[PDB]
Amino acid sequence: SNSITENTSWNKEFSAEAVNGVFVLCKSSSKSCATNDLARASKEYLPASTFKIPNAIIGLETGVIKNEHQVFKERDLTLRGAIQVSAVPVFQQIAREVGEVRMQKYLKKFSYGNQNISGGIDKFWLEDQLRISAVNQVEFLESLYLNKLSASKENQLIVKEALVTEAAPEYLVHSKTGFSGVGTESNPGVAWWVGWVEKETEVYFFAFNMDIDNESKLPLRKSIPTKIMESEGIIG
Amino acid sequence: SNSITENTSWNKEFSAEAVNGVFVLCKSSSKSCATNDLARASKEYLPASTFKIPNAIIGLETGVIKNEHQVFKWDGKPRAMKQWERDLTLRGAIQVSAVPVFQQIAREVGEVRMQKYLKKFSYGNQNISGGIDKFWLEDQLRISAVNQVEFLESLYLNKLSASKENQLIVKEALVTEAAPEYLVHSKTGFSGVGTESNPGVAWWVGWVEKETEVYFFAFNMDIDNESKLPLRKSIPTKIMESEGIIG
Repeated sequence: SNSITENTSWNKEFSAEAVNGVFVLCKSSSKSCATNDLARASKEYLPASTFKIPNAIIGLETGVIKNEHQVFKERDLTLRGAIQVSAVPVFQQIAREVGEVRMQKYLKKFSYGNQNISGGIDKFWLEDQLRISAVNQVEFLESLYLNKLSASKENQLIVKEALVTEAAPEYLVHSKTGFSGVGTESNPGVAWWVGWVEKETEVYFFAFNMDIDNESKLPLRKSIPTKIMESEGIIG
Repeated sequence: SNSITENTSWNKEFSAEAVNGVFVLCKSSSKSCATNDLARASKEYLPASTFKIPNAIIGLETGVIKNEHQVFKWDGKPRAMKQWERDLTLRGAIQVSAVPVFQQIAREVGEVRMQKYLKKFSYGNQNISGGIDKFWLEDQLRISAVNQVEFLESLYLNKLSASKENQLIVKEALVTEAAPEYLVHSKTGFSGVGTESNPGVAWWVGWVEKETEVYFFAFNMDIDNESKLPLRKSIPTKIMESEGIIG
C-alpha cells in the first residue's frame, strides 16, 4: 500500500508569492506522499515540455532516437541538449516519426494522464486534450526510477541520466520544467517542475505546478519547490 | 595513430601554485590530446580511488554488485572516515571514496576475474599483485593520464567489455556537476603524502558532456601535504574555464 496526506507547513511558501499551485513530495522508502492541496494534486493539466520525458523514452524504444550522444543520424545534438533547450522542432519530429498508433500504445503502457493525444501528433502535449496530474507525474517518475516502464532498462537509464539537473556529493536531482504559456486572467497558463532526488539511500519524487498569467512569475516554478525541499533537508 | 601535443598555454596555472603535474584534455575523442607535459602525460602512476571506476564496472559485470540500486550496508564496525560509517548507494560510495566498500567488492571479484577485466580494459600496467584488497592503494598498479582518457572515452562510448546497462549505471554514478550547458562526470584520487623526496600523487579524471561536444580530461600532480589537495580540482577547473568548457 501507498498513501497521501495534506499538510499546511508549506502553505506559507505559496501565499508569500500569491501563487495558486500544488507541490507533491513522495518518500520512496515509506511509500508516503505529502501535498499542500489534495484536490489540485489530482487535477489534470496539460504537461507541456514535461512530456519530453515519455517522448524521449518512446523515441528511444521505437528507434526514432539513435542514442544518448546523438538524437538523429543541430546535427551533433545530444539527448540532454535536446531536453534542456526548447528544441521545439526536435520533439515535434520525434512525435511525428513515432506516430499516433505507437504514441497511443506507449501512453497506455505508461498510464500517462488521460492518454488523450487528440489535437495533432506534433503538439498534443500543448493542445490541452492530453492532461496529467501531479500525483500521476510522481507515479510515472517512480516507475522510471525503478526501470518498471514498458521500455528497455538501457533506454530508461539513458533518459534518467539526461534529466540530471543538479549534482552534489550527497544527492543527484533529476528534473524537467514545463510551461503552457501565460493564458489569460480568467484561464491562466500552467508551469511545472517535476523530478526526483537521490539523497544518500533515500529517494524523493516531486511534482509542482502553478497557475501563471505573467512570465514574471516563471522563476517561482523552481524557487517554491526548492524552498520546500530545502526546509525538508533534502537538497541545499 | 593518436597524437599528444604539448603547449605552454596552461603552464602559468601550474607555476602560480608551484605544482609539478600534468593535465591532458581531448576534444571529441582521444585521437588528439593536448597537454602541458608530453613526458608526464604517458607516465604511469598509482590510480588510488580513480580505480573505483573500473572496480565498479567489474563489480556489476561479475554480479558482485547485484544491480543499479544496490545498497552497501555498514556492519557497524569502525571505518577510517566517519562519512563511510553508514549505508551507501553506488554513487554514495563513489562520491565519498568509501575504500572499504570497494575492498569488499575486490575480494568478492577475486584475483582471476580482476586480472581478466583489467586486460580487457587495457588498464595501465594491469599489475594487481600484492593483495586483492589494496593493489590500487599501495602496490604496483600504474596508469597514465593518457590511458585514463582512453579508458573514460571507451566508457563514454559503451565500448568497454561490459554490458551497456552496467556502463550507463557507472557513468550516472560519476556525475559531479550539472548545468543547463553540461554534465561533468569525474573521480578524484589521492595515494597519500609520501615524503618530500618521494611524494604521493593526486588525480582528477573525467569528461564533460556539452550540447554537441564532449571533452575528456585527466589531471595528476605530485603531493606531499594534504593542504595541496584542492589544487587537484582548481588547476584543471581554471584551465577548462579558460577553454570555455565549464563555467
